[PDB]
Amino acid sequence: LPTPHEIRNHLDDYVIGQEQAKKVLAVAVYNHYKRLRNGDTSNGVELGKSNILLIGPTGSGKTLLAETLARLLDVPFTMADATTLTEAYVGEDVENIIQKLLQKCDYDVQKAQRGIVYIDQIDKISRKSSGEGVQQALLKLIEGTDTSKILFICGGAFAGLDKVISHRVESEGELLAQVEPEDLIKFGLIPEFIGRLPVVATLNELSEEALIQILKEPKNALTKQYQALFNLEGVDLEFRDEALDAIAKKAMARKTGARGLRSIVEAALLDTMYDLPSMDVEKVVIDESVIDGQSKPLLIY
Amino acid sequence: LPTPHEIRNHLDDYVIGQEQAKKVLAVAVYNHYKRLRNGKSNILLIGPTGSGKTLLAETLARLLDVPFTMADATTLEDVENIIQKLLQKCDYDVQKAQRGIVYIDQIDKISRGEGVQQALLKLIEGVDTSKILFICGGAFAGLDKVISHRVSEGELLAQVEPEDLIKFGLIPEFIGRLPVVATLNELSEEALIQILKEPKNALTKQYQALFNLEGVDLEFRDEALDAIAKKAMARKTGARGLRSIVEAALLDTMYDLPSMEDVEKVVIDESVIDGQSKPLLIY
Amino acid sequence: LPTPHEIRNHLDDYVIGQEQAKKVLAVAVYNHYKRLRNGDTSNGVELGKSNILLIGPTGSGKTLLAETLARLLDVPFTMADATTLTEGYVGEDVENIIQKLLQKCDYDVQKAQRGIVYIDQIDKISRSGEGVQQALLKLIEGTLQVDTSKILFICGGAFAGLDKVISHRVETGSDKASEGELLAQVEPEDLIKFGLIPEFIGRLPVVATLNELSEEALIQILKEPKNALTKQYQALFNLEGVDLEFRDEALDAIAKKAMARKTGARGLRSIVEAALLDTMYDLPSMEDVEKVVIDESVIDGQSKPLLIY
Amino acid sequence: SALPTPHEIRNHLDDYVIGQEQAKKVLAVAVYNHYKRLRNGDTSNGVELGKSNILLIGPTGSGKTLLAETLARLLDVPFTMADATTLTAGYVGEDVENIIQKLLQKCDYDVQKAQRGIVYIDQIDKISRVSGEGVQQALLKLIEGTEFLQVDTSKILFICGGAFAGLDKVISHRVETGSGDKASEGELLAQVEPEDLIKFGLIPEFIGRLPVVATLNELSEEALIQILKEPKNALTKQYQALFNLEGVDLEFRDEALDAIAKKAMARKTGARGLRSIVEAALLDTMYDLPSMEDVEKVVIDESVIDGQSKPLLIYGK
Amino acid sequence: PTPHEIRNHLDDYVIGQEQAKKVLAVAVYNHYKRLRNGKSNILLIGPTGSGKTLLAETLARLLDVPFTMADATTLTEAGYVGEDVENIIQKLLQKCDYDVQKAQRGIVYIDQIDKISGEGVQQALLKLIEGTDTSKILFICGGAFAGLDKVISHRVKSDKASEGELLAQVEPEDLIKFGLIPEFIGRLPVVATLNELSEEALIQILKEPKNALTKQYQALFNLEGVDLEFRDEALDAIAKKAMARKTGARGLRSIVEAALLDTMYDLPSMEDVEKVVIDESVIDGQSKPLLIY
Amino acid sequence: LPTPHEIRNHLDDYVIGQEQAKKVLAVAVYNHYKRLRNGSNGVELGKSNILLIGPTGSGKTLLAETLARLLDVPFTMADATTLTGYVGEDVENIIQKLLQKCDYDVQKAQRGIVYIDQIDKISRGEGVQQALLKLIEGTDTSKILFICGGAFAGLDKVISHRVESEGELLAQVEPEDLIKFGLIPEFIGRLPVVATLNELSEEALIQILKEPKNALTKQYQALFNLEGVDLEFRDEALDAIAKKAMARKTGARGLRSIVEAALLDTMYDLPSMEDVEKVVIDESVIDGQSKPLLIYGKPEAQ
Repeated sequence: LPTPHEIRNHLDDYVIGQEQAKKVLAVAVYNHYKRLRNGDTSNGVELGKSNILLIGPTGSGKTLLAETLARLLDVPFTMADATTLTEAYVGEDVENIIQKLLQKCDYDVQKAQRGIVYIDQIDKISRKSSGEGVQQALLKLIEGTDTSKILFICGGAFAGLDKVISHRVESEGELLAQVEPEDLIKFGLIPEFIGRLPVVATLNELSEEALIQILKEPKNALTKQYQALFNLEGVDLEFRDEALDAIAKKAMARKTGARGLRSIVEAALLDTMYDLPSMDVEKVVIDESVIDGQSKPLLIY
Repeated sequence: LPTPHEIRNHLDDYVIGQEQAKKVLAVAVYNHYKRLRNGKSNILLIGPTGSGKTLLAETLARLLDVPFTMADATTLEDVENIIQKLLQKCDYDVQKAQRGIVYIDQIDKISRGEGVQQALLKLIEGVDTSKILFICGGAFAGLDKVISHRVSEGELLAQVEPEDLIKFGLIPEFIGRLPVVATLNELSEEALIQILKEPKNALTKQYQALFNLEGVDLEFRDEALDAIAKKAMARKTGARGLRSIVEAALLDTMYDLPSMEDVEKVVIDESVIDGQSKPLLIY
Repeated sequence: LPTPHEIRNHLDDYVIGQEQAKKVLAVAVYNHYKRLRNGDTSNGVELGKSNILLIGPTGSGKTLLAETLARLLDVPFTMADATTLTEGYVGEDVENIIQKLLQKCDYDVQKAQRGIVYIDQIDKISRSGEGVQQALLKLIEGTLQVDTSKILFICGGAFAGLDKVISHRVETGSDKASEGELLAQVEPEDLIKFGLIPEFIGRLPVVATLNELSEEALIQILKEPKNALTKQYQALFNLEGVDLEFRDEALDAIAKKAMARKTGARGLRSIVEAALLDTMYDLPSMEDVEKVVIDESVIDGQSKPLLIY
Repeated sequence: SALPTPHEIRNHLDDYVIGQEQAKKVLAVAVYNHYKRLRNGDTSNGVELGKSNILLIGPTGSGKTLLAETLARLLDVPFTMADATTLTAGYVGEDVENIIQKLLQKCDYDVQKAQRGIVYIDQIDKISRVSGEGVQQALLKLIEGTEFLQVDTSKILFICGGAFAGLDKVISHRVETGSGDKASEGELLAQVEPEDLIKFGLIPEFIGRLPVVATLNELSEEALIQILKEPKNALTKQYQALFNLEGVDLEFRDEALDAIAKKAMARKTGARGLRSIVEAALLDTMYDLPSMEDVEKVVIDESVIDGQSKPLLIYGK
Repeated sequence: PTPHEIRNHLDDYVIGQEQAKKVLAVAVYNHYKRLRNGKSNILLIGPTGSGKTLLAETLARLLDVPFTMADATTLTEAGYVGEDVENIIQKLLQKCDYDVQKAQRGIVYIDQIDKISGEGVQQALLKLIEGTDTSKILFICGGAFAGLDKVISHRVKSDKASEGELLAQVEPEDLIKFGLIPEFIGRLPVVATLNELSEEALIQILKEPKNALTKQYQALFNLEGVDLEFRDEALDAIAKKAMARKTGARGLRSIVEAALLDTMYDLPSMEDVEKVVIDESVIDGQSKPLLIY
Repeated sequence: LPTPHEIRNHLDDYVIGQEQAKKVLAVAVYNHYKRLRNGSNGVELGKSNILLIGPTGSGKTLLAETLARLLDVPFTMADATTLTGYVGEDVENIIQKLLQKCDYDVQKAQRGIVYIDQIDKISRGEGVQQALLKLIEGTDTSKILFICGGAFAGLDKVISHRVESEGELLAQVEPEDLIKFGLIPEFIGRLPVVATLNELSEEALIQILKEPKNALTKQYQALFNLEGVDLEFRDEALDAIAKKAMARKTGARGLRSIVEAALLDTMYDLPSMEDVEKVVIDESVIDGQSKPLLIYGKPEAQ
């Protein structure tokens, strides 16, 4: 098994920032499978399963984190939506997420027990005051009937949670750290459900400096990918710092997070990529070319 | 023998606050044994987890030198096992056994357990399980809301009525056997402390087993457990906020533990409440 | 066997009011056991078993009535809650009722067949709850090896909603006399619209309605029954060598307050105990001759009981 | 032994049920053919015999339920009732098996007897068309066939009774659309075709399994009267036997019986509301009867419909 | 044969449906005309017993071309549907004498395609319409489409629109909303509609199918040791009455059961050799079936 | 390889309008195969599957088939509706149907293009998105290009609810807009390239009837040609067909049904008469009133 140190390190390669949330997941995950290999019992005491609750803005990395730690653990992974299952056959449907897990699991019961399950938009199922019924149906899953062995991760934006925390205690990232199970209670989640989610991870909103960092530093960074594309044409693609900043700015205005990044970049390079193979030594993308879209990239011969 | 005045006085030494609940327990208990000495009233404890429910029960049993036994509704013929468990601590003396006290925890959990209510009810009535006093504790997390709807949370509990319990999930015949109802508003620091270490699945025990897989011995100093309870009462989350407090104090330690060779680890309070110092590491 | 007349007379001693319902029960009961003694068959035709359905507000005497008529017939009695039957199929729960009957019956099959079974809160299972009606329905008919046929079944229920559906039907293509007068017009189909299945209602031919207890009734309940609250507390204060007296105005005040809460005779004890709590607490530490509870002490709770030395 | 001819089966139905001659003729044939098929086997000869489950259509309290119970009795065959509204969640298919185990219980756990058994589903019109429709399809798997007995629900006979309040109108509209004679429910229920059930809410594949359709005529005043005295377990006979244990002779003037019927028609409960009407009229009498010395008691219509007068008491001994 | 000639020959086998016969004539002619010179597939939409199957079988005879029938329901709900596909081809090859040439000229009729909209079958069945060579053969898909008439109405003139006319306004989009996949409909460019039932089809339904009503009742009467016979005129009278009610093949059983009800009732109480059902017994219901001792 | 310039030029010949969508496809396609040929340098290039968003009969399917032809690459179609239990066998079936037209060659198969129609239909079905998602990545289905077309009738409204003509609005489309529509995040992330199609103009419909290689007019003219007859469509007639096609809003789809109806009678009794040529006017099409004009070849008669 990989030490929490190792797991976090490999998470740093797929996700930028969120160091705290990653440290948490690393430990929660490590202890989880460490329990399975040794058995829930022993020694004279029954260890407790520790399902995870991911709390962060949309486009923060919640889903990616889940998919990633499943990959670096060569463990079968499956996604599900709390809203898609919110209304339906009812709870009978919830068992189907197991057959979807079994499918990617090759029908092997042992690997399936190792599997990880990510439930998205769990904050949506809580009543604003049918959705609550789902929490209880999905609650039966969390315990087991065996769904016990498998790890459950539940992500959500929790837009309102931010306010109730400020209210109870009377700085966005700071407030999230102060979150308590009772705060989720006032949000709409039932006590018996939250008790099944002991491990609570908070994800900070991406900074303008973060987006910039995401554009160039990751191994699969957008800039690196396009530079490699322009590289096949024998052309050298260069992004000015001011340009990267301009992209981030525009990405925050749309509040899509790191998601709207690629769409912004591809649009700024669309024209260039089109008539490139029919003509250069290198091409330079300035902020005037990105945010304004008025000027075409600089062409060097 | 002990007057209600005297009984409450002795209760004040074991639990703090809850003057009303204690006044009620004193009278209920006094009347119960007073009717036995001269030859059908029980108690229902409603309060948050860690409010002293269990302690109060255990206490009034001690100050009455009467055999005491606990039982959990979650584990409810195990019914007859509660009497033989009472008989064991009773030395198998039928007389002392009938004077015995029985505390049932988490009865609010069995209110949809409904088949348990009837089975547990036959006991309350009537070894003749008629003379023994029954005290049933429960959190009743939902009861606070139904009382409000019947038309803050502390004053509301005072207005609780058997009908409210009916809407909660308790059957009429069961509630009729629990005429006396006492409510609690505050948690007991000592209770929380007790919860952290004494239960079979106590937090401390769980983490000790976790650290055990690493071949490391985890030790909680008493001062530490008390610092955890204190903080838990400041947030008024009850026994719920306990785990979140403990995990946070052990988070760092759990992270870089599998990468070092330690004999044992000691969590002092300065590590918990202050969070300023890391646990002590012994090689 | 005691004539229906005699049965009703002995019910008058344990229950206050409800003269109509008691007349019904008396007849139903009398006919039931009269059938068992002569056999369901004969002569050339099969008599029909007549289980009862009690419909009345909470704390009106439904349970007491059942318990009582069991006593004055020296017949084994057992209680059960329809709610407990819902918590799956509970075929074992359903049959559990019989072994609990057998226990109080001394394991005697004959006495068990004579037994009476009261199911409380049946209105609660009206349309997992339905499944219970059907499972409980198998009981009513019959199958320890004991046959549940011979045994009488009484099913009580508040039926809060029933009052409205009867009005919706009996209305005229308002106002209705009263809740009690409306209950009298109750019909098997009205129970149908409430949530009870036809096959179940057909097994409950005898329908008895209970009117809300009067303030004068509540007062009567506080002092006249053998186990009256006032008598119980007077005996309690008696152990301390003190004489407890309730002024008539006080008993009235208790009733008044009990009707405001609409708990019926149920909320009586909680009211009385609250008024005497303080007094019971510091009583064993003082020397009094007697104590007097006035209406100012009960309804207002502002003044403490009068202490005589 | 030998099976009872349709003739014989109808004759014995006459003893327990008043009127409904046509319906009874139908059920008789449907039932006779059913068990004749089981004895001979579904296979052969050179052709596959078709199972013929029955669909009872009649107003509430018209004898649908009784008719089912009866033909079961006179065929010494295990019988079980079920309610369609109970099945209509997802554990309906499980409760389906519960109908079989409830049959098995009364069957003495014998697989052969169970296969002969009869199953009556009440209020099928209630589940008409999404959650209700699903049940039709879940109950439809039953009709065909598949602590477990592993028996095939095929062999057993299925009867499905329902009021079909709206069905009366849709049939009229089908006939009204073309050729827009007296409306008469009777000359309409007889005209009903499977497609009419379709427009009502029943799925095609379901109706196809209910090939035999027996309709029940609304009870006349005369029928009710006839029901109160002529059947073997008639109300009057039952009460007369009750009053007989007291050594008293109970008599119902014909005038009383009609007054009961009238009142029963006003409530439109059918034969159901009959017992309730009668017991209310004899309640007082039954109460103070055991405490007095009478020769006989006479119930007049003034005692029933008006309830103002108590029964006439004759003294003798 | 010219489309003129083809229609003329179709008139001799089926009555009415002049329009659908005109379309079929053109679709068929164009299909084989393109083959001779080296996807004009047909979709039949009509109530059950309108002649859909008869039409397909007929134009196959008048073109001396191998014909084969298939049921979409047999294929559905299985993974061996793709294999049963080749089974349709080998079934076509058998009646074709295993001559590849004649096989490619063959016609294939798929019945109850509206039933599968089953959607995994549309795809499986689609790969056939295209080609592997199942390209040259003509495909005709029949269906009742009971729900289709309603979606066309909703798709949206005074005095409303007759059902026989509403179907003439059918469009591929309407089929889409019905349940058929776009790629499947695109392979069935030719759509023919029928407004009238076929007396001859219904008659055919009463006696020829393996589970035919007449066969069923004959077996029932067989258990009594009685021989039940249906005179041709009787079967005809049943069909007629069935068309007046426009219930289709559905209203057949109800008609037959009524004509045999009395007889079935008092049959087990008498000793007969056989029983004959005439049209006077069916349509008029005035005379009881006829009893040979 | 063909430059995006060249690819777009050849698309112009088969598809009318959609200049923007075709510019996008050209780039996406070009970069895709350019990646396969080269596999570097020190960074991993990202596969760029395409998501076609446009009304029915706008050219989505045609575009896909076309760029497959002008790249001599195996092509296969599939419908997201047929994919809706798990249908793991259906999902992989798309591969064997691709292998069939691919001649069982693994290399050509990796080059293949796959078009999934009606993806908007399976929007939150979700299970299919995830099963189809495993495809997009690879298990190798990685090398092959995926194009997913959909009408997204509701998408137009949600975009307006956020951004607050139809074609101008589609240009403002964002991955989050698809999210609110019903598509799962992990699926949209696999569809980086988004192309929007404009509604076709009447001039376009007219252009589609006569100019494409498989144009309807050409197909029927070849049909009438086997009878030795010359079929001619008057400009006014082609215009009348387009008009009627726009009234039904079926797009280029309802074109054939319109044309076939106008030539039905004629095709029926044609093989039974001796004509030189046939002229279809706008009166015969939009009105359905007058039969086509029949011109008789010189006898022949004697």
